[PDB]
Amino acid sequence: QELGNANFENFIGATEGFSEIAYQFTSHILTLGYAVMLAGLLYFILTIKNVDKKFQMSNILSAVVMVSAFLLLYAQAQNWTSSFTFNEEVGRYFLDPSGDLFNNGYRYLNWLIDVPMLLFQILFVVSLTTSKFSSVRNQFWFSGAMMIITGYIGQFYEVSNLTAFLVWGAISSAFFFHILWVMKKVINEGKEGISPAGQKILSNIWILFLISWTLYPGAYLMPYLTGVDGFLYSEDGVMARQLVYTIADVSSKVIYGVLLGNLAITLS
Amino acid sequence: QELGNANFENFIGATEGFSEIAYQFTSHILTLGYAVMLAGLLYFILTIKNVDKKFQMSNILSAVVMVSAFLLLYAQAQNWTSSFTFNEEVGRYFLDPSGDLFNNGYRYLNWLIDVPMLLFQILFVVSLTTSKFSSVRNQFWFSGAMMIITGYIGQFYEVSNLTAFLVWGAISSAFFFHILWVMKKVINEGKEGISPAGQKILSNIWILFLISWTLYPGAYLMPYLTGVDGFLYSEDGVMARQLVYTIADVSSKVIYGVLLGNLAITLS
Amino acid sequence: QELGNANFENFIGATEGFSEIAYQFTSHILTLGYAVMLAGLLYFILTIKNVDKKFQMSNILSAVVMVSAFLLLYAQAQNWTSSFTFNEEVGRYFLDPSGDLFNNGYRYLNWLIDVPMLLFQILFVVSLTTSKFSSVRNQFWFSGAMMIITGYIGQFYEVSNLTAFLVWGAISSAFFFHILWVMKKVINEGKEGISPAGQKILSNIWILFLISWTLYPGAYLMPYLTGVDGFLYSEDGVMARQLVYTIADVSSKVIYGVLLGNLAITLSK
Amino acid sequence: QELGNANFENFIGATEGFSEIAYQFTSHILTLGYAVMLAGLLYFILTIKNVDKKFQMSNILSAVVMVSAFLLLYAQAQNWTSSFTFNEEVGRYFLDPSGDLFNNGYRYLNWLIDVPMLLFQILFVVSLTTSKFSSVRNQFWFSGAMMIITGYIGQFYEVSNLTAFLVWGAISSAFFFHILWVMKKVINEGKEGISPAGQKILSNIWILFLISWTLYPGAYLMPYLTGVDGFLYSEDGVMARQLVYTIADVSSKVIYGVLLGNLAITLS
Amino acid sequence: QELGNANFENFIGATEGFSEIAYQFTSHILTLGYAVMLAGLLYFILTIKNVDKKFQMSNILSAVVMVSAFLLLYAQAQNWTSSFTFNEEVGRYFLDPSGDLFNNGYRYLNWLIDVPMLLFQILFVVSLTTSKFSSVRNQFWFSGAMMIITGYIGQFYEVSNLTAFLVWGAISSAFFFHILWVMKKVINEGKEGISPAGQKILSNIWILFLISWTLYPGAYLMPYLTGVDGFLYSEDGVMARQLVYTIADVSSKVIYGVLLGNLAITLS
Ligand SMILES: CCCCCCCC/C=C/CCCCCCCC(=O)O
Ligand SMILES: CCCCCCCCCCCCCCCCCCCC
Ligand code: NA
Ligand code: NA
Ligand code: NA
Ligand code: NA
Ligand code: NA
Repeated sequence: QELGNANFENFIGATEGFSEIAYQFTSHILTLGYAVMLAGLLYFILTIKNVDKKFQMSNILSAVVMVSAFLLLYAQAQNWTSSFTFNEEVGRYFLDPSGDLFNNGYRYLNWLIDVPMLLFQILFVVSLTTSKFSSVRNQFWFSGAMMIITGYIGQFYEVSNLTAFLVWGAISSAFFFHILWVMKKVINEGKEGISPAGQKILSNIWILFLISWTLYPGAYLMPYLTGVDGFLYSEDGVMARQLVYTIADVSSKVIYGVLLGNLAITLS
Repeated sequence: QELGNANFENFIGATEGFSEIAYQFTSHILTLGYAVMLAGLLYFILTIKNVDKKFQMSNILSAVVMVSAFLLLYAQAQNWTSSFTFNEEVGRYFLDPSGDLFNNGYRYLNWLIDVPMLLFQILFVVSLTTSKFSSVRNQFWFSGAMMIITGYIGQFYEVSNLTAFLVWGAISSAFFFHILWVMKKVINEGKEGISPAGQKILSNIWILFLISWTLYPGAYLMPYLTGVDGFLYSEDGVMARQLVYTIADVSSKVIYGVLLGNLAITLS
Repeated sequence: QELGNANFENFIGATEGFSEIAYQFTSHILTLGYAVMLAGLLYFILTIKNVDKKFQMSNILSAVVMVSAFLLLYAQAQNWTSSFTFNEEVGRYFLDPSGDLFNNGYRYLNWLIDVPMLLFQILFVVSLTTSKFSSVRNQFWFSGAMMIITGYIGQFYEVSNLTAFLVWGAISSAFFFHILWVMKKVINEGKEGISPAGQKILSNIWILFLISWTLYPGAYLMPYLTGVDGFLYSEDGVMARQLVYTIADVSSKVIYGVLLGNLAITLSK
Repeated sequence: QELGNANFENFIGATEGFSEIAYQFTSHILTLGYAVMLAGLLYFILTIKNVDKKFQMSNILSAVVMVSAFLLLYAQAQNWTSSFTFNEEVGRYFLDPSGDLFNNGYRYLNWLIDVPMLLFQILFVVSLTTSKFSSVRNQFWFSGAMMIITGYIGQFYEVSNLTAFLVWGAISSAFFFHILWVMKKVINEGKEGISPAGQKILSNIWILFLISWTLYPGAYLMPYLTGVDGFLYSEDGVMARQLVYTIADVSSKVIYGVLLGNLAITLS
Repeated sequence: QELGNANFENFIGATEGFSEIAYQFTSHILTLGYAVMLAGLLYFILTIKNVDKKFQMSNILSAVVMVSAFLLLYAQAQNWTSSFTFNEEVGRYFLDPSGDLFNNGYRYLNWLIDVPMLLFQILFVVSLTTSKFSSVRNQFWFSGAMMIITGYIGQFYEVSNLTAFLVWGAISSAFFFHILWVMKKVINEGKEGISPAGQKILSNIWILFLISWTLYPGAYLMPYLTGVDGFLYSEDGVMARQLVYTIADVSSKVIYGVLLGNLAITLS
């Protein structure tokens, strides 16, 4: 069977197949994913009037991200269930090519919305002391775009060409480190001239940002984190990857948005 | 045939099949389920301005839960109809593997939204006395998560491994008892310093909470409540399980939310 | 072919099949059905601020009913088209078992929302005199639930067991008569102490309620209203049943809601 | 092949089939149709507060019509694509019976919403002089209903029985002429006691009403407007019918609604 | 195989087929497309109260365009996935005629909404000096309609008849040049008598308009921009065409709308 430049989920699905637990769990975690985003959308719209006019752009950009996340995770949930079909003889779900191959790439291109907006929205709550608003925004947007596009190219080769996969991943990581650098500056300048309560929240935001954003490259490498022919190059790795994505999505978008809202309230 | 770690609905559907009444009833009760949640969503949004600003977070969290419940029950209703197909020769609906196996697990993972939010929202209406807000919240959220996750693991073995099914269920019950304990404290502290009218409503809320939340473990054990090869290990048990879930869902989310709203009005 | 405890639509569909007119008409009337409910939802939300705060719960409960009706009629419309497939050799639509058997039961269980809310909402516009609010509400809700549940059980036997069908229908009718009784009291007490304009509207509401609610038991008996092998035990009866349901749904929910809104306006300052 | 009392689209689709242009164009025009209605819905809701309270019922009834039109045109667009399937051997789309026969009847029954509401809404903007509000409303609603129902019956026989088709069409036309008569009176009385600017708009509304409403009977006769076995009794007539419907739908509902709104602003 | 007057995507899909990257990328870019439009819809509605009453029509028309774009790009995304199916023997996606042929024509007919509204909305923010409002509007609407209709006819022949394709394209370009002419005048008159800030934004709007609108004819010619049997007459050209459309859609509708909103704020 010829799959070409396809994600490893298809190789596991085409050879070993997926147990009821592996298939159902992946279906459930992706379903919880889009449910959280639509719930978040409602929360961000309904709490818009809870902060001063100047901070409301944060709620609006959170809502924008929720729409992106909901549509993508909904599409990705349908893509999962249509790509793997139950075989009654062996009692496992195997690649059903009529449903198309499964691809994580859907997520990557929608990050062209999420990443720029998530980085932009904090600049509407915090006050910079040294750094220029337009300069920070432009660095976030340029590095964000390059990080996503290079990673998008890389993930197509996660099985067909391990070398390209790692090189593109490495280039992508360079832009990621730059984003972490600039965000650290923004957090530090943001802490200057606000109440200790506000400073505590910004500290929490930095930890959340650091861990949640790092999970994405984790999901990228997931199948190989226990090396070639490891425990994770199986249905277990498939489950782990989608679980990690869902934890990252909720943390980086919904919880991040809630914390920014709480900061906005303390500064109001 | 080989089903593996699948819910008992699939075993009944694969062997005996479902009569028109059993199949249609299950379809109708799940349809009523999601209809009630979307109707509730509209009610909670439209009555937001009927309570003082400080109580409006209760309406908002009810709305959040309604979105979760609607999406899940809608998906679960489609999963039911796609998993069982009519056999014209015998006049019964049999497992159709091309629609995937039916799994109640969808509900469990969405409880990661419902349970934490349902427990949290009462803390925006009642005033604690001796207990700390953050302490009660953290206990609810930790015990809630552990209760759900342990039960989620257990239900995959309700047929393939009765021992694992009961052990995980037992561990889950421990966390359930802790939640009941903390909620009892919250209700008692909540009754302190409010009108007898408010105290009457809180008393009703406690009864509703107790009965409605107990129905869930009831649904878990349903197939075995009349022992192995009992009256309930049949299409009758399948009907009973989904009926009990629907009664529990409407009571625990919609009716609970309405009572909290009425309490909020009394305190306004 | 073995169908069991199935609605008569499936027996006609499995034996005679449906002409283009019968199949298309049923599809069109169910489509109009859900379209009216979504349009009504928008109307009730957009006119909320046209009445005093105390009457706004009427608009809200109308909206709640519209959501229920829309979702159910939309589902029922899809169920119809998926259950009957065209046979090119004879030019008729026949039962397609892969789409599931057609069942009217979907409606019945959603009435557990509609009936209680429709009866409850009038108590937010009219003022009772000799009757207690909680007492009337409880009678409406208990009798409403029993009426629906008994009818739901009955309709599964409309072909497989005519006796069970009629017995459950009869029991259901008892609870229906009780509802009509209580509603009559509510209308009379509602007329007391309001302008003749308001009394006129309440009179219209009573007529609408009486006719529209009676259509439902009419739809129940439809296949047998011309006897066991009659004109109506055909695709004509299938068309008639869904037509009557749609007329009853629009009248009992949408038009009823509009009249209550107009009453609320007349009582408003 | 036996089709019975079916629309002529099915006869062309079953014999000649449809070229890529004919099939795609019909799909595109119906898609544009429902897109316009959802866009209009948004416009009528967002401009509600642009007119005095007394004229807002016009926006509300426009919105009601948009919901009707959107749902129907969306359904009709799906019905078209599911009823005709590509034959790779000859490169044309042929009747696919598994998708059901195509029927324009969907439109007719939804006119039971559109026609009464479109006629009613003008009575909330203009002031009658000689005529009674209730009398005009009742004539519009009775004649509207009879016009639609008689036409609905007629269109089922547009191929199977040309005589019935024309007789029902003729009876329907009688009720149409009555509506045109009453609307003319309403326009004239509406012009009395308003600014020349308002009178100009009412003049435009009358022209729009006359042309747009006449297109519907045009669509009815379309297949026979060049006689039996004419140029239009082909895929060309199929294209022309759906094009004319779309032009009529946009003009009679959306543009009509906009003009009434502009009149309401002039009178505010 | 006989395709007739079909888009070149179908010819590549029927002969060479599409690699995983080509098929997935096209699916991802179209998905990002509709996601951006629904996110934009939310942004334009939520920021309506950020500008003076007289400028709010701009937000409303942006919202109207977003509804059009969302519905069309959503439909086009579904059309793409249903028209090409994976062949497990060769590992490529081939034309699946049961899903209908793919056609870009969907976009063209929805431009009958987008183009007129995009050109109209700027006239609600800028003040004309020498030019008459009604005159400019009428020229935009007439030339817009003719540009779209002529291009719509042309694209059906992009493979079956290269001559017709180029002639209709040329006629269409004439109307395009007229639009560019009128828009240049509007921008110049708009710049007269407003703040430096306002003039800067109008300058940006003109550049964005010029580049973004030119991309559309670029997408039209895409398959032949490297001559007959060139590098772009392949799956690479298919990818490039949909990519260019998506860049043009986001720029011409969303970014254009945001800039107009920012101009409205500076003038408020
Ligand atoms: C598929 C159904 C899911 C519906 C949920 C989608 C959410 C989109 C937002 C809609 C609700 C927001 C309405 C604005 C709040 C009104 C404020 C108020 O009434 O006080
Ligand atoms: C591929 C590009 C994705 C970007 C589009 C995201 C969705 C549209 C939302 C628009 C975002 C606007 C950003 C705010 C502009 C700041 C202007 C200042 C106002 C005071
Ligand atoms: Na599957
Ligand atoms: Na089924
Ligand atoms: Na069908
Ligand atoms: Na087709
Ligand atoms: Na495909």
